[PDB]
Amino acid sequence: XAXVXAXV
Amino acid sequence: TXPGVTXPGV
DNA sequence: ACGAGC
DNA sequence: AGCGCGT
Ligand SMILES: *C(=O)c1cnc2ccccc2n1
Ligand SMILES: *C(=O)c1cnc2ccccc2n1
Ligand SMILES: [Cl-]
Ligand SMILES: [Mg+2]
Repeated sequence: XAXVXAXV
Repeated sequence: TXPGVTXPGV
């Protein structure tokens, strides 16, 4: 859930 | 949600 | 370097 | 109760 690189 | 931003639900 | 969403 | 990742 975090979008630091995927934001899923 | 999603699993995925499961379902809603399951 | 990071946890979101009925 | 129920789970996914890439720059
Ligand atoms: C969002 O909180 C989140 C948490 N853990 C994960 C593990 C693997 C892929 C995606 C994920 N997303
Ligand atoms: C994005 O592609 C990505 C990949 N690896 C990570 C590791 C730790 C924190 C954030 C990250 N983001
Ligand atoms: Cl599933
Ligand atoms: Mg499953």
